[PDB]
Amino acid sequence: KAVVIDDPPLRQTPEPFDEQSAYNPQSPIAIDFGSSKLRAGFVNHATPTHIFPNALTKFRDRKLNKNFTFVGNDTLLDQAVRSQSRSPFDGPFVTNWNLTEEILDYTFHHLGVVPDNGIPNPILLTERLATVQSQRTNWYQILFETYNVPGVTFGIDSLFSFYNYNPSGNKTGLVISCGHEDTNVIPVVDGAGILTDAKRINWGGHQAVDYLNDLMALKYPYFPTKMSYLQYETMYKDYCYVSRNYDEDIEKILTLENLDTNDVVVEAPFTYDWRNSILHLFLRGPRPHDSENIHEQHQMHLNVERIRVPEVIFQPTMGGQDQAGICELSETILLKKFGSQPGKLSQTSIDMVNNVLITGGNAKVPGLKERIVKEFTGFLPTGTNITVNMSSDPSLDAWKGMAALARNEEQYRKTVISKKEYEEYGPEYIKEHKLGNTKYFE
Amino acid sequence: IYIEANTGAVKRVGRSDAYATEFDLETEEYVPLPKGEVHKKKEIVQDVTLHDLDVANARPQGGQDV
Amino acid sequence: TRRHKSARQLISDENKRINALLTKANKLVPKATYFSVEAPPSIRP
Repeated sequence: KAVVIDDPPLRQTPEPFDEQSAYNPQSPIAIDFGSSKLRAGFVNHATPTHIFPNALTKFRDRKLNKNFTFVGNDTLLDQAVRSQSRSPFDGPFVTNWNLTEEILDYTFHHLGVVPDNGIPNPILLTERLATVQSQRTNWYQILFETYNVPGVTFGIDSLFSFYNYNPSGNKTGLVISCGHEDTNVIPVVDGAGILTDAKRINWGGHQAVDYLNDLMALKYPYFPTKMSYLQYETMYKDYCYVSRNYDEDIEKILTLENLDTNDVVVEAPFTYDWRNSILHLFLRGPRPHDSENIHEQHQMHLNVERIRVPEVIFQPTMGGQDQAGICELSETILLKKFGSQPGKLSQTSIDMVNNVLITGGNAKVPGLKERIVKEFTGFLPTGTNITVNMSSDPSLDAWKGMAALARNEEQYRKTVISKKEYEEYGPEYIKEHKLGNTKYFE
Repeated sequence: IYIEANTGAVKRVGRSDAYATEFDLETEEYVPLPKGEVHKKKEIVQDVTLHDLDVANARPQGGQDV
Repeated sequence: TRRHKSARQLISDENKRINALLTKANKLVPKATYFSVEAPPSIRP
């Protein structure tokens, strides 16, 4: 079995921009202010028209006024402007609001909407769970008096995903989102997301790539070249999966018969028996080390512990966050809440078990589904049927939630806030519709 | 544990594997979780003789069960 | 006027606002805040 090298490079997009001049001045705009990927489009189309990495650069060019090539895949057109590109969206929520105004101005150019006053269409907004009130007042300002929108509603994107795959709007189910930055589990009763009962995990996927960067830097402190963070996401999306059970795998993960198929080695770009030594197997894998070869100094022997970086979702204690994992949150929700006791499930809990939806940008990792169903049947009573659902693209389904609420008109009128209600009630006002945030108090 | 429904024997196998890191060192024998169903039912046949019965219920000193 | 305010500072003065509201309320359990929806620590070792 000869060693194969793996290259870590990402090429550039030669065709960044496209738009259509014709538009409907009555059809609203569906938007998704995603951390990893901004998604845009109309109402009538089933899939989102514009997907963009939600990033901008202020490219400075001498003799031509130093303000060029702001938002989109044109940042991915050159590696230099890709490196200087600044996503404004911070940990909780975005820091730089006029940067967001640049993004909204760019996409309003890219729907081809000819401007009538500020904006002649309703705007369909996505919003993270349990938003800080100052953040929503800034949202109210930037929408209503900066862009003159007739109507804006905002809610939790995974709740819209839950509505999208169960469009009756009154089903009982459990939704577990794994987003870019945080991940959370929300219980839903009768189509209403009970937000007193939900719990949120401060890990996401940003900290997963950060963890992979830190482990790969500490494993090889004397690595010659430095490896880019985009290459870290390439390495994370390519070679990572979730164990069926973590506890018995890690004893077997450095056994010699395992390393033949487990270990895949990455090549960084450039231009005392070993069977007894477990450091040799950890650092250099199943082939003997060639200490003179310039390939081996640039060889990144990962997949010795490829399981460890996805597994920290189920156990955030390796991530440093003292929060219970997804399994314990499911135990508390399904066996201690909504009238269910250990040994006697209430009917709402059984209906929640019957419909479990997982979604988000971090669900693209293989092996999550079988681990989730096995962990669920670990603690549920025997005979309780468990049905867990996956998307083709779990990240793209919040936009279909936008399209679904845009279709359902009698539900759409309940969610939509108006300019008149905003000016009458002030920015400290949120409609307590079921598919969105609730009041801070009763 | 071990519980037989008919006889009523209670046998303690040991503490669970998920409770192994509460302390770094303690006397509790940590056995893993059983991989099968909790409830297992099977039928057997008991071949006894008459003499097994007569020495069962004629003990000069009792306590054959313990 | 628009300056970059720290996300940690945003969590800080959100906490201050709920603390102010609760201290003027009691002298009213919060239904759903950013702190209350944070997951608790695990109970198993």
